[PDB]
Amino acid sequence: MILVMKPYDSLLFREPRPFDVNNHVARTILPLPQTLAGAVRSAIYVKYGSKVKDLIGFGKEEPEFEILGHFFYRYDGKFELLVESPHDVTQNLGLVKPHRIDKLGITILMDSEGIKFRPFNGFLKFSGLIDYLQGRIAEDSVVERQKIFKKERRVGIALTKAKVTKEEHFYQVEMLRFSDDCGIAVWVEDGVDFDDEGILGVGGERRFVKFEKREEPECITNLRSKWKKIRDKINETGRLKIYLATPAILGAKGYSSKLDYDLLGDIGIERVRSVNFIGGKPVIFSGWDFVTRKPKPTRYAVPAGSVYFVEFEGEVKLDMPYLKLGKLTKLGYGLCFMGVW
Amino acid sequence: WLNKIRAFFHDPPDKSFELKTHERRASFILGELKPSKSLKRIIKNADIQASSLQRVDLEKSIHKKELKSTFDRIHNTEKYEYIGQPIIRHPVTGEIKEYGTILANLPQTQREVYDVDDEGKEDYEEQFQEILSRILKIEKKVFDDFKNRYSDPKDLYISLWAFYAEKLKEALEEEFSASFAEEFVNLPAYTLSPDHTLFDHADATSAIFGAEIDGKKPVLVLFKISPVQKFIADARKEKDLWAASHMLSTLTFKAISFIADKFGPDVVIYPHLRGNPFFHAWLHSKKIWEFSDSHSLKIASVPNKFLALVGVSDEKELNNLREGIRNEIESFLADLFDKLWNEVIVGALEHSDALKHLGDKKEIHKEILLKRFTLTLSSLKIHDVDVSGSKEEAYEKVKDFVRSLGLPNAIESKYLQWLDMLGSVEASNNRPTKYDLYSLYYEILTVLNAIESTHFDKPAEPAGYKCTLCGEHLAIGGESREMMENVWGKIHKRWPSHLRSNERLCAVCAVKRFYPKFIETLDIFEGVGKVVPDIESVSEVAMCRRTKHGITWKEVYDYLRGLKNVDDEKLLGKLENLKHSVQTLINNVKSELKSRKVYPEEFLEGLNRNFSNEILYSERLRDFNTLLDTLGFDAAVKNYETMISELRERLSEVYKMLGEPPKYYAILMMDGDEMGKLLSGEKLKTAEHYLHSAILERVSDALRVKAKTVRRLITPAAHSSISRALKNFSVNHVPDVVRKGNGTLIYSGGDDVLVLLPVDTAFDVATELAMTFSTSWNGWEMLPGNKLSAGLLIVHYKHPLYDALEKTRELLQKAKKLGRNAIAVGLLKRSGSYYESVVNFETLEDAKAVANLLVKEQVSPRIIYELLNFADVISKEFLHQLVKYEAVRHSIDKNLAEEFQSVFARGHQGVRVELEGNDEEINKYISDGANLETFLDKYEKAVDVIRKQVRGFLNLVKILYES
Repeated sequence: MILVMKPYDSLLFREPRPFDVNNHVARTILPLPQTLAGAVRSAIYVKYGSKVKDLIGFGKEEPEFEILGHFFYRYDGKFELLVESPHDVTQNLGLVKPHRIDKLGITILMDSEGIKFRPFNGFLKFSGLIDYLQGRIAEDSVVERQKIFKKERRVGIALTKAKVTKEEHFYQVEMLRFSDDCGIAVWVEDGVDFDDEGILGVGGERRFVKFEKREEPECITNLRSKWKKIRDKINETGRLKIYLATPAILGAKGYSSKLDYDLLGDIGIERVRSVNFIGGKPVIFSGWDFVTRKPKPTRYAVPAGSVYFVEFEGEVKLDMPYLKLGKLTKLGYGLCFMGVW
Repeated sequence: WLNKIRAFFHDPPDKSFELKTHERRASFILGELKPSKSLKRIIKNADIQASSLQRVDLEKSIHKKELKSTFDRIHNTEKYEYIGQPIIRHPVTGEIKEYGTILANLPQTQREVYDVDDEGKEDYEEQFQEILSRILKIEKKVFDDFKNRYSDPKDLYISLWAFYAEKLKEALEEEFSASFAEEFVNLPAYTLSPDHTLFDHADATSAIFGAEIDGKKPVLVLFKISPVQKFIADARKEKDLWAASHMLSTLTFKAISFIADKFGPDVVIYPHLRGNPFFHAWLHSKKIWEFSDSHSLKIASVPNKFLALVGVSDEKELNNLREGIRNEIESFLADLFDKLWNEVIVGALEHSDALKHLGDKKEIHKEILLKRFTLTLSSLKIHDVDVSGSKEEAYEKVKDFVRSLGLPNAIESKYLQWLDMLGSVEASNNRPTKYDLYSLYYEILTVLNAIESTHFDKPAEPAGYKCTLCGEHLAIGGESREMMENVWGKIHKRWPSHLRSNERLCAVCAVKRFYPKFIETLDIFEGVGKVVPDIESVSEVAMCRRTKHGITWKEVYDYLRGLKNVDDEKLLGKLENLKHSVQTLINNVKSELKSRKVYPEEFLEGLNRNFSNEILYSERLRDFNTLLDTLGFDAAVKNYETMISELRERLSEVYKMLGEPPKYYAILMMDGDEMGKLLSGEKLKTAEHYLHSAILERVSDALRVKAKTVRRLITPAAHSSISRALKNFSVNHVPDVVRKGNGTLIYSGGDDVLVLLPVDTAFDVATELAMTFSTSWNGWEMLPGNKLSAGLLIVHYKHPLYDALEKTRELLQKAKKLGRNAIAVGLLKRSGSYYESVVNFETLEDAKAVANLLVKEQVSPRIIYELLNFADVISKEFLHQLVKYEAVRHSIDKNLAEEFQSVFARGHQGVRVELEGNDEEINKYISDGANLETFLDKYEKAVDVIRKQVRGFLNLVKILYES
């Protein structure tokens, strides 16, 4: 099931910069999964009181009910779902694959049209996700970032008693102005009890939305149906591609980008020949624990859209077109589709 | 080291004078250290392979005779064919420089050919002999002095490598003339292909021999430390910026120095270590030379990445090198952390429960600091290619090796063309060599390095309170609010001159902040001189702008601080009044501050010269509380109220003459225009621009045709030449140019420049540097002769440093994206208006002309607003007539209206538009030149481009007209 969350106005998922008296500026980033997870958990917990403390996982860092991930969406004539653009797509909408030249002992990941390329910023339609997993990126399956939302800026000032500007009472913030008929959508595991309609306050500065529960669309069911074909193709080729739809915390004790083969062994892969990780800058993030009313430990996460190219010996045994990764999985982290490269 | 010395001196310095006795002259110069037969053979092979891309010039096509272009005309006309006198071509632009002084001092003769059996040439021969003998004597003297000075082979080799050229130049200045020495120290290594000096080829040969010695396979190594931009971005005062830049420079220099010590200073291609101030400092610390430039050591010169070519035996050596680099850097950072911990953390704090509670958290903080940075060492092993057999067979084998890798079409095609041109030489010794693929080996390395920079591998930390500067690292005590608050208040009280009470720092920020107090105690910089600069606030730079009388406010504030005298005496009594008011206010504040003894007494004592320049601003002196806050000490005094009134009245007279202290300044960041493209060979010209003079005439038609089309690639000697040119631009020219503009240089590493300037002289300096980066021959000194992209921001002294740096970086990136070879000027007032425009460097002159027209009141400053209103309804068909009419209507007529219209037309022509779609084609034509008018005529939109071009050109005209 999904939760269509049309925002009333701009929202602010603040960056971890402190809001000091002198440091009175703020900037918004793309919404992290943990914020939406916390919002949904609070919405369920408050309505049903303390009797659902175990389900909400009160105090604990993880709940019991499952949240898969969050995609963006819009209503361009139809309810369209969009995900982050993978880092392996060039501006010319051309895929990028490794071309390891064993003669020189290198593993260059150069594209098919040169050894230099820059990732295509934007979003990939969920309808085209199957084609991308099959390495057949179309031309009308992607849209840029500015067509969905544009960042806006605001100022604020706290007045003194009568009419003058109070000392140390000036601030400036920056928020996300979603375009018309373009909001967020949280993907929740089926079976979790939730109210149908209402409102929910997400993010800082006390901003709300108009959340509405909806069943899964046709795109996800189509992907699930074709997953078996994708899986047998991957088994035949021996070259499996992993694409990340949400940030992941794949690091072991001490966060790191080294994809440990132990997680890969659980999917049926026996021997991992090689791993080629292409990503971007790490994401540093820490939340605000309500129970202790204190900031959470900082965590570094692989940015969304990173691609892992793996050549393997064995068979993939998953019956689902996606696989969870890392820790804090229930919050919606580490959602990764698998395709053929 | 002796083998290294022999390899370096494998050729005589005057090799271009008389090639007949080159080996004998070199042996005589070397003396007792002359190489043996096997060493001579090895060095000969290395020199053959060094710049082989042009060392295969054995084209004996003219009458089946080998060509020669040495300074001597006695060469036999049968075997040899004379072509002319040697010259020099720029390694990139191919700019030709003559040899007038040396030819003038040369034996004056009229016979163009002076064959061994000719006439009227005995006197010429005698003059040549005496000139050569004197030059050889000078070279022998210099080398013998160097040999006597040092005993250890390693130290002697290093000192020679550092200073032989300069010592020889100094000795030969008195030989004939200073011009004679200047022209002599730049003799090309080979007259046929004079794209570099002899010394660059000698260094390349030494490096290649060092790599190849003892059978060690060569391998390229590229080392890069990331992240960078974020580290500089987070700062508050100019001292923090300088400290961050210096920290990064020293961190890179640690690894560079380790590599140089392990093998040799010549193994590093870029940056050119020769003459770098940090290199001189290391030499002084090595007890080899007494050179120590304190002023130069202030600037951060070492860039953040370095390339080297080293010989190894196995991958275990590579792992050991990685371990050594990591250990050196981590040990340096660890000792800095220990110094901060013992000096600061345990200093202000005591045995109180805060220290006991902290306890083991010191280990976590240290680990956080050490793991903060990422070091990448990407190594590409050289692959020897079998060139045995016939020359055609060897060329075919190397071509097969090139094609076997599998690469995009363009790269394979260009490298195959280069290989075919190289093999086109008709000889039995035209067998190719491995280094002919050098240009490939480097490029493939670079891309690889980028990938190896993605992985982070950061540690884990517990929950707590973050740091106000970064906001992502746990501060020193963050588990509970109270401990954080009290310890940071205590440390602020101990050292009020470094941080305020409302400040909590992580380990990284604390180290960065206290770096100025540790740098002078570091083993590298001790005994060198002043390291830290004097400017502590950017308001000083803002006040550094020239006033109407010429006495800039920096001098006025300097007298108040008691640091410098004042030349003018028109308002000397005002200076005494301000000094008395400052001394009385400081003394009164000292009585109150010392009454509670909150701030340290040392800060109060130094407040006589440590008074902030913000006190010079009249608005800051509105009230006693405002003055107390501006001084820095927290407010949380009727007599002081009267004192503020007296000071305000006293400063009123001063502000009435020299004006208010300016509160605006410019930040300028300039970057190279994608040097990777030129290094790969995508920007180089055809090989014809790199021959001697006209050798293509005296060669086969096929070779001439091949050299006419195939673009020249890059040899290690050419790369070293380019690196030395970049060093010459960055060290020997930028600081002087900035000092001319009365600015401040923060970090000048390679092709990256960062400066803070007064608004009065910025657009001039930004122009001048763009010229220096485009010159190919500044006299006898080389220069890069390339393009660069600039980003300039004009801001008042109130905005935060982090936001200003981020905005300037964004402006530079936008200028780069729009098509490069431009500058993105941008003005942001205190109100919030941000007027930005991307223009070529020449358009700054058009804006200057229009601004000078406006300031002289020859044209009323009201046409600007009407034109801005009419821009949105302006097309090509109307604009010229509308502008002419408006200039006629709103000026004093005469030729001023026509001149203004023409200058406006040129300025509007020179603007980079940012449309949607195919902006790459239009912007490239805009930066091209006259093709912009023709292409825009056939352009699809052809209207919106004009609408934005005029609006941009008016915007920076408005900016310049302000000053």
